[PDB]
Amino acid sequence: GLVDECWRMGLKILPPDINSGLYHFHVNDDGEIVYGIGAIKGVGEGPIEAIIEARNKGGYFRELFDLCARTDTKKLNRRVLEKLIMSGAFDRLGPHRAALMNSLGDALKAADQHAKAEAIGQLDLFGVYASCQPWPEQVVLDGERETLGLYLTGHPINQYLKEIERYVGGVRLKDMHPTERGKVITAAGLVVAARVMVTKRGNRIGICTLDDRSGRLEVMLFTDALDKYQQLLEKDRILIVSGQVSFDDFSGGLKMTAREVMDIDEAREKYARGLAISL
Amino acid sequence: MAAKAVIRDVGRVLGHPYGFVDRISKLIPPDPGMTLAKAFEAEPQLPEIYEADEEVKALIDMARKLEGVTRNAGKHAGGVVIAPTKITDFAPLYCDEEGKHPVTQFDKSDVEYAGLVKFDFLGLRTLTIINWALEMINKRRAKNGEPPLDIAAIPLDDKKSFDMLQRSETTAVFQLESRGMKDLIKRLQPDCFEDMIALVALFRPGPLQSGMVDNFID
Amino acid sequence: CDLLGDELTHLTVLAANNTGYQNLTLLISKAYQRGYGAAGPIIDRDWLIELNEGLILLSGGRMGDVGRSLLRGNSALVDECVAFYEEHFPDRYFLELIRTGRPDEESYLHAAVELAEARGLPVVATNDVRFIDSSDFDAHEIRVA
Amino acid sequence: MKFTVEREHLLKPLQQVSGPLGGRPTLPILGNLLLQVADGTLSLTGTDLEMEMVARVALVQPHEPGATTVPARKFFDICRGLPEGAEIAVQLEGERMLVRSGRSRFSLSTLPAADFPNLDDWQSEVEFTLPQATMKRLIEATQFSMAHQDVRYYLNGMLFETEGEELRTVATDGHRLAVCSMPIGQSLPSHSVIVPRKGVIELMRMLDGGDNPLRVQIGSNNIRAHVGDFIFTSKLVDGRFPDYRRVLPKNPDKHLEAGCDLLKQAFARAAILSNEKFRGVRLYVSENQLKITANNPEQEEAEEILDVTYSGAEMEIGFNVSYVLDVLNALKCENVRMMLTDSVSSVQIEDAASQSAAYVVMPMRL
Amino acid sequence: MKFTVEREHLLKPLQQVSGPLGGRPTLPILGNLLLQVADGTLSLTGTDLEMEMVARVALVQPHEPGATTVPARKFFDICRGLPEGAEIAVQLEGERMLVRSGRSRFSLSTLPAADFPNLDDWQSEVEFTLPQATMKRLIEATQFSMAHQDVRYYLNGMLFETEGEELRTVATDGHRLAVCSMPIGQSLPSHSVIVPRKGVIELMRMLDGGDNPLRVQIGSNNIRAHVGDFIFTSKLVDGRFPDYRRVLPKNPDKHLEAGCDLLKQAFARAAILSNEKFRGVRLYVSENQLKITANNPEQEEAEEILDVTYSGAEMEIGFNVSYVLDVLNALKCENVRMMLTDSVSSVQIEDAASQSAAYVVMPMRL
Amino acid sequence: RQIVLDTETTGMNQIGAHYEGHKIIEIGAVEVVNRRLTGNNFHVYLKPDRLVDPEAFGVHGIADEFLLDKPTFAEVADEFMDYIRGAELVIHNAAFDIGFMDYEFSLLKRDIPKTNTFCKVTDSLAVARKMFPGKRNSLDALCARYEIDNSKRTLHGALLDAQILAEVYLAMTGGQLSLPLAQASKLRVVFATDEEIAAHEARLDLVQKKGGSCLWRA
Repeated sequence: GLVDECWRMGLKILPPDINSGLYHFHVNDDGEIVYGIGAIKGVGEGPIEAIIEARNKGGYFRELFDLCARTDTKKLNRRVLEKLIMSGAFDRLGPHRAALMNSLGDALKAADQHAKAEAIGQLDLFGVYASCQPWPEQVVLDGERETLGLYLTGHPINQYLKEIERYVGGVRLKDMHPTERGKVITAAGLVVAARVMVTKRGNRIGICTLDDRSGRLEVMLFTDALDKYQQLLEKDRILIVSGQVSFDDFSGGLKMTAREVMDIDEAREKYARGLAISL
Repeated sequence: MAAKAVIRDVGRVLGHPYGFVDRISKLIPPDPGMTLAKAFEAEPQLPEIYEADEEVKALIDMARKLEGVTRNAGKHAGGVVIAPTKITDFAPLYCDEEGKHPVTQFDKSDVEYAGLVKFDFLGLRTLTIINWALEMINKRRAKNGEPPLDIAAIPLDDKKSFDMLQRSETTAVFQLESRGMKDLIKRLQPDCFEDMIALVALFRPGPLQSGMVDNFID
Repeated sequence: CDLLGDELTHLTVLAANNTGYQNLTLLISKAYQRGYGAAGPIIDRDWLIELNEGLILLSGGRMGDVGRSLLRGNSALVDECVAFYEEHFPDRYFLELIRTGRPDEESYLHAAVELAEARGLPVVATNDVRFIDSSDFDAHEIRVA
Repeated sequence: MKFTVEREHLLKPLQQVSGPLGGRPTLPILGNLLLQVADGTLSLTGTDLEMEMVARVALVQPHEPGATTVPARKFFDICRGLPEGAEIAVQLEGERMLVRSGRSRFSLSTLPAADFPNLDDWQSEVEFTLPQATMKRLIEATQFSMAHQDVRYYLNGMLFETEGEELRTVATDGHRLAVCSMPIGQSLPSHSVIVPRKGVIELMRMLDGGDNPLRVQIGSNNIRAHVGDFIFTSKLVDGRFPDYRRVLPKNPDKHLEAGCDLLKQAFARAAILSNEKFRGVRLYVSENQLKITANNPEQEEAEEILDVTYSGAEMEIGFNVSYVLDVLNALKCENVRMMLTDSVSSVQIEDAASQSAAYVVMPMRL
Repeated sequence: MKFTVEREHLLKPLQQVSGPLGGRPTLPILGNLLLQVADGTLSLTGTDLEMEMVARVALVQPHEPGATTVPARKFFDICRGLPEGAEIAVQLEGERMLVRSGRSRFSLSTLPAADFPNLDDWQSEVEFTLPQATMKRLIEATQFSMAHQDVRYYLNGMLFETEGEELRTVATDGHRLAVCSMPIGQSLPSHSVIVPRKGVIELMRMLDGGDNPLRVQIGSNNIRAHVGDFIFTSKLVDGRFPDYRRVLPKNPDKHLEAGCDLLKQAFARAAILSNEKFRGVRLYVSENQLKITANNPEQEEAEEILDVTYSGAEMEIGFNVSYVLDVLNALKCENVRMMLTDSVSSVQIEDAASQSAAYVVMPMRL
Repeated sequence: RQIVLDTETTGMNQIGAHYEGHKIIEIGAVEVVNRRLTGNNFHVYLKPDRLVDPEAFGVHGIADEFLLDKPTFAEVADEFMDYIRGAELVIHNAAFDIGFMDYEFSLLKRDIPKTNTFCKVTDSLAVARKMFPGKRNSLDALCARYEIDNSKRTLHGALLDAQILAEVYLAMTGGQLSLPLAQASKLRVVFATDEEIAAHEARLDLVQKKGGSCLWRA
């Protein structure tokens, strides 16, 4: 909710950065905002402090390798490193994300070999778009949501539909017009979908996301058509619908269901679009 | 034993798997003060499954006997109390598993009625917000040598403030984040502090469904 | 107590006046400050030595120190246990007597009545009540569980 | 299908072929045996995709061809349990196999021969023959240095180097090394092949240490071993084994001997008071005197004094004691010779009088 | 504080004392031994706080009183490890124990004797001595039927009951039951005590079966065994072992006799095709014939037919084959006699020659 | 003598009377004597009087047109009654089947009382729930638990389940039996002292003056 508000108000807003980042969300002078570290789901508390501590003792980290040497694998685990890339923590340095994911292990090995040269090991016999442009936008932003919670640069289709819409979701639904169950118009910006089962049959599946930048849910008990409505529902960069809404009894998820579907073209029917040019 | 909890707990002790019982408890309305009498009036499927299902009947008959009953001490305390002498002059203690976090064995209402003055614990993190925002404002000091900022020293007629408010941009504005409340703000276009004092008192089922809000605005 | 090791017994503790009330308040605090396990907080029997005046003691019945020792049939252990209350709580320590149709109650009762006459000690009967009506037993069982 | 056999002909094959089989593998049919009667011959084939064991036993009475497959483990236990000298008559009828002996009668569920993965017949590349007892030595002297679960997958196994008139074995996990070199007495082709941990376990298992020659066929990606009419074949993995000539200490100038069993009993004892995690010990050596010390978190200490033959400079070096105890136990000798270079390089360990077995462990710095 | 003993006087004591230790000793000093030197006697205690072993050996060499507490397993292994004939010299210096042997020296951290918990001296109630052999038969014959983890924690152990000149043991699950009785040759007062399974395991392990008699003391809360100069002490579990005389079949009317070995061989083989978890096998008996049948969920089928001496009525009965093999393994006899009742009752089983052992198992009705 | 049944039907009602407006399609039962199948199976198909429900169709498959010519419950009323009368009725989810059975019985209008009045209906789920608390105790759950396949068997519907349930039932109720086993006399009466009686009087005064009653002094 907060981000949606932020965004509408302005920009930057930025991916996390191991060099610049503080304990929580921080404002550089220009940068309205930079990620707080605690935001990341997977990363431990120990690793967050480790990163900052290493940044303190060293200067800004010069490269991926330089980061890994300064903070040993013991503090910042490979699993930890993987989520940092997925967050976009490294993006500045390793413009090639794919390159950076792969380069971790080899770079870590050297650092450990420095540590080994130092202490307590057994010792050993012997012996031994991708470009300046990063990982693609669509795919990169997909990963970020999984790791952080949200899409960066706004949704894969973030930028308007408003006149139909209200973009408020559950927070709007609480105080609603009285009825059996709220009547609502939803447009889906992005959905990734199948029709699933259970080896018995099973009620599902709609995956609804509500934009502009608001909130998305599994849902959860529906169905109507059997397979025909299900596939219309399906799958990349298209949907507006009419669907009946209730506020779920259980907290932490609501009902937003597709009772009706309309196509991009059908959504373009939406009432009947008019052309507005601003000259 | 709140409505959801008592059903869950009785159902498990009656030996149903989690799935069976949750199919029932999810039909119990959300409300904070939920009781069996309230549940029966809010949800018509409850009367019906009671008469149609012997297991549900056995379960609700038992939930009726245990309705409201106290289960355990609590993840959180109720408040901090100040005695004129040692607390043991008035009550015994309860403490956690390490004998830490000592608490009065009498609750909120009872402990004070037995004569010691109390001070509430408050979880809200709006002052943490203000705190952090003040830190961040006062950093902007050395960046341009500007005096640190005193939220208490702000003028009471500020136009920026009322401009943003008349723009209805009041989500994350404390207590006034409701869509309904923003509906009201939109129509009213509130332009003074008196109106701000009024908002929370107006934004209720009574005031809205008695026309006084509309009278006031008109 | 160190006599029966880890085994917990039941005790009913009354504050008879305000001296007792303050001693009882101290005793409760002391138990919680000591810490405990899944069974909940426990007292040392010998806390009753210093934390003593204004308190009147009930033995706990079959589930008490003396009841459990009686059921074992360790006569020496029984005598040592009561002896403590005869020293520190003369006329202020009571045998609980219970006939609720539960395992060992009548056997204990018969042996406790013999002990009570042999020691000059007093008994009091309770019903160890947990519910209003007999059909509430099932609900109490569920409450405990 | 029908044949009848003498328990004693069937039993050792059954044991050799069953013994590595997990009771319950991940792919069911792998726990069953392929049974083939053709001509006067029973061929047994059981596999785990890594290795395969084939046994033949002579059918002297009337017999009838066909194909079948029964649970390996259970069949072996049944046959092990049978009375001494038992004549067992079994007959396949449809998809039930009936097992008779005397008045015992059995009926087993059956999975088809057709489902069994027929792996490939291949052309032999390098061939040689040897006593069973030499093979067992070669393997025993060396197999304990393989890793368990190291990323360098080619160390769970053994380098074969056949060159000139020699056959040589060496095994390692990156931390300790064992070499064994023995004359095979025939001119061979030049070929190298790494056979797996489980392959070496099973080859050692079937080395009934006696007279019989063992003939082995290595291919490019497969290996097969015949001793008489017991036939073992395993798949190989190919990859990049390390060069033992880079591990070999350069010219160890300093020599240190001591009596082997006294040395070993003393190391077994110092091991008890060593750090639990690394089993690490420190040796201090001086003219005709040896001082071994250890320490642990429990703040215990070990010191050993014994008389050893040592002429040379003092030296400071730490090892994991388990790793040297392993070699001292395998070496069944009187006196041993240790050849050091320095604390940071390989040390060679060997019987002062034989050279057939050689072990090198690289040291530690504590 | 000092004493010197020879390794060979310490070896059998040390072995024996180290047995009871593995308890995941949470209170760390349970992994340690109590050494007390007083007089010319070093006393050892090795204990899990429920049971205890004390041994005295006489000290012929020089000694000085005082006490210490060293870690038991590690101390046992070092001493067992020292070479044959070695004279090992121990000496406490204040808070550290020094272990010397000739020219080697070891310094171990030490926990003080004064901290070591003492279980109380108590008084005996029933007393008897007997040949080791008799105690051996008695334990071996019954121990297998003990529960491991039961709610009735008193069944995790064995009822000892004396009556006339019989000591009579029983151990059970609630499913199977073995009883063993032997002549003891001495008048015995009647007593009842339950000794914990761990106790009986250790007692079993201390019997070498040799010539030293065993002498036992039983008090109210502990039980103690003296063989010569070694002393075992355990606590007892409180009581209330259910009356085995109630469960006994009252004149089992069918008599069924067979060669123990043959019978056991057939059960072992039939067991391979039972349900792995529950081991249920079904029995058909008829005039002088025994037909065994077993089914498992995977449709596999075993059958054994055998010649069995049996006079009585025809009846069918199913049961857990593991439990009956356990008894056949405990029955060290030629032929077994089985006494039956019907398809729904437990059966009584004996050695066809001795009433000394009695076994009764419950049926499963499949 | 022990009687095993499992009836799969023309689908069910989710709420209220699961039998109201619905009818039985197949009766498939096995008769069990001395924990064995004699092989005298009673396997019959009857008149739907309505359409097979989409749910029931997906369960094990079955066409409505197949049960059209087949007789009604009235034609096998006596036949089935005598087959089960005065015997042990072991059912899974007994409330379901019994509900349908008695429903159809009343529809015949033949004075035939409810089967529960002349036959002992015992639920196996209750027993399973006692043995395995909080575990899935469905037919297919227990099937997989004891490694029985009921999915790759040609029999779909009643006869399938009946057979399987019989085997499961016997297994659970066999399983291995167990041995196991499982006033006068003189006595002092401390009477309150005069000082204690004074404290008592003062304490009752407090009760009475503050509360307006004291039953001890009534």
